[PDB]
Amino acid sequence: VHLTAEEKAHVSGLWGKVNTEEVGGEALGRLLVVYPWTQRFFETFGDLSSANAIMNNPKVKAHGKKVLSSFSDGLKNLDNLKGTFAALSELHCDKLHVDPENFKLLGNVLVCVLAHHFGKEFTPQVQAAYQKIVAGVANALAHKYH
Amino acid sequence: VHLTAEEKAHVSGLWGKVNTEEVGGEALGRLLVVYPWTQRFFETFGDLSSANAIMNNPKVKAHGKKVLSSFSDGLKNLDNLKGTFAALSELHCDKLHVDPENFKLLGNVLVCVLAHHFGKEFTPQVQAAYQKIVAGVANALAHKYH
Amino acid sequence: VLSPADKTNIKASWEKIGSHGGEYGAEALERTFLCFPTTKTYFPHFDLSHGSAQVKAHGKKVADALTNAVGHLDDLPGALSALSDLHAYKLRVDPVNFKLLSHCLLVTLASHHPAEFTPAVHASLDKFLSSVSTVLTSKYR
Amino acid sequence: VLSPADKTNIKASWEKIGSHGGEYGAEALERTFLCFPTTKTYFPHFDLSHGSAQVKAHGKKVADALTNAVGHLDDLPGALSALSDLHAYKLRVDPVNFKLLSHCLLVTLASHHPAEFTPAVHASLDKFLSSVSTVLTSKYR
Ligand code: HEM
Ligand code: HEM
Ligand code: HEM
Ligand code: HEM
Repeated sequence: VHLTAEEKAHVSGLWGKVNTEEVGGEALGRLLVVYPWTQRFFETFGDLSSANAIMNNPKVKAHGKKVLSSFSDGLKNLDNLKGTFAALSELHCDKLHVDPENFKLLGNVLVCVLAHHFGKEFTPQVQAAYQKIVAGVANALAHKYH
Repeated sequence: VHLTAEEKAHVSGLWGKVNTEEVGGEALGRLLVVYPWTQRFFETFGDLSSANAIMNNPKVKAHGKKVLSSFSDGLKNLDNLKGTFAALSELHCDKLHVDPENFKLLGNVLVCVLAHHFGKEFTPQVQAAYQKIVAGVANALAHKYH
Repeated sequence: VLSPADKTNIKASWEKIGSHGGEYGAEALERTFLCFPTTKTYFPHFDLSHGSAQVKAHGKKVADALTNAVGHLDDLPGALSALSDLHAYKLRVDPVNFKLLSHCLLVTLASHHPAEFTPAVHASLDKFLSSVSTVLTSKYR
Repeated sequence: VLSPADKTNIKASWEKIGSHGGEYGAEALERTFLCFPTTKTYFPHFDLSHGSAQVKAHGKKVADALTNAVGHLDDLPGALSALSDLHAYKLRVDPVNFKLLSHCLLVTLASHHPAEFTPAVHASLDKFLSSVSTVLTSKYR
């Protein structure tokens, strides 16, 4: 995504205040709780039986953190998203076989999480710009599949 | 999408037997019957109120033919599908507002329509090659929502 | 398919939303028009201003039907048949549009009610909004 | 949601399949493995070579589940509950794969039963399969 300078400001303005530890973790857990088939990919992580188990699972949090740092690196290369996510695309396509459809799901869980943390400050306009990022991250993660 | 020489042969060898007058109208008829919200896009085509009305509408048959020789031009330029659908892509994005998820559906419909006509000779290897085609055409047609 | 925990979750959370639904509906609508512009091609005949009074009125009508549905979780087809005739036969809404509004609703709830929007509630609510969507986009009359 | 016209069409065409469900189910699997290779991932323990006897046997089981499903069209959550247990809790099959297998089933049917595969029957069986798929990927008890 080429974002307009207004959108870029809305996004980067809010990113600056995200506890990248908490949030990476909550978005991943919620992914495994809400779309539970996603648990199949994370079997070596421990008990993923109950919502609580998933939200408190240490390995889930740690992986949350990588996911988000990956997102953070994304925010730095906004106008080369496809090349910035080249390597993660191959890994997810050819090594792990995660259908491209789940990336838009994680984007959506991610957006819900940011709404949950920032309530009133997550205004419709700010949301419009995050939908554009997440959509762009998702497309960039899908390059090698098509 | 990205076809091997052998897949190009299955795809081109079948297509020479394809009745371009019948097949496009049958593809589009079925899209409108199976995925009926797609009728909203074709209101000005007549009453579309029954499977039989839809399947006998002469505007449906004639639009169908257009769709299908568009796919033919596609086949003559497999290695640059994006390029050959750039215009069609704008049309369906800015003017018509067609969600690209519907390009996949028309694609699968067309394939069902192929299997219908060709029976036994629509072997799983041949289908596999067409699935790559329609995936690739659905994708070309979508990249102007980027 | 909604599980019982799903239902006791869906009913629980709607208790809290409750008298505020009217504005959550409008916020949700506003959120969607704004984040997915194509959705506005469905309301050519509406004021889509930020303060819009019709949008508010329509949010209230949306939220009522959602209230209606929480009361009828064991027979949604029965309860929403009229809304289904409208959305499936008459207006012919593309189902992707439901996914967008359903997502914007969740985001709305998350915003106003973080303490109630636990992972599990999130989960039941998403199943709920998508069952509702299947009914509204099905032709079964 | 199915209308009783869908129900009528689902029964009709399934009766026409007759004693051939087994072959169709196997062929449908073959095509899905072959057109979408990543589905094979779910069967690391099978002989997937073409013509395989593990595949024909499994097709027979898939087609019986469908015959079972066609017989309980008014209560698919009830009738399919063990299969939902298997695909949703135990195997955790990505829903996308159900779309893929469903499409390959319809192609299989269209290619063997052209006269029957009328648009209206096509439309019904797709609802049918998507209705089945939802139940098998839902966790409801
Ligand atoms: C926004 C989309 C996503 C992004 C940006 C992302 C990013 C990442 C990153 C950075 C890694 C670690 C790679 C490394 O440094 O070695 C990773 C690994 C992995 N990802 Fe994702 N991911 C996304 C979505 C998903 C989804 C939806 C799934 C499953 C449904 C998934 C499954 C996995 C798996 C199984 C691993 C290997 C983890 C391990 O065993 O350590 N990813 N991803
Ligand atoms: C996926 C393959 C598709 C191809 C190859 C294709 C191709 C075309 C072509 C050739 C035209 C006419 C432009 C002209 O005649 O100059 C057209 C227009 C149009 N397309 Fe598509 N299309 C596809 C999918 C779709 C889908 C899925 C929809 C919506 C369900 C759609 C909706 C329309 C509409 C409403 C028009 C305007 C036709 C008219 O009113 O004259 N198209 N497309
Ligand atoms: C959970 C989702 C939805 C619910 C519960 C819902 C419910 C309703 C209700 C209660 C009405 C009022 C009918 C009346 O008494 O006049 C209505 C009308 C309408 N709905 Fe929806 N709807 C939903 C989703 C959608 C979506 C996704 C769209 C497309 C973006 C849509 C478009 C419309 C339109 C265009 C009207 C008529 C507006 C007017 O002229 O007043 N709806 N809907
Ligand atoms: C309508 C769609 C489907 C039906 C009707 C169906 C039906 C069945 C049945 C009847 C069984 C075995 C019951 C038993 O022996 O106890 C089974 C097992 C299984 N299914 Fe499906 N299934 C469907 C879709 C899928 C899909 C899309 C996948 C993934 C691509 C899948 C993966 C599996 C696996 C891995 C097994 C275990 C087989 C074994 O290890 O012996 N199923 N299914």
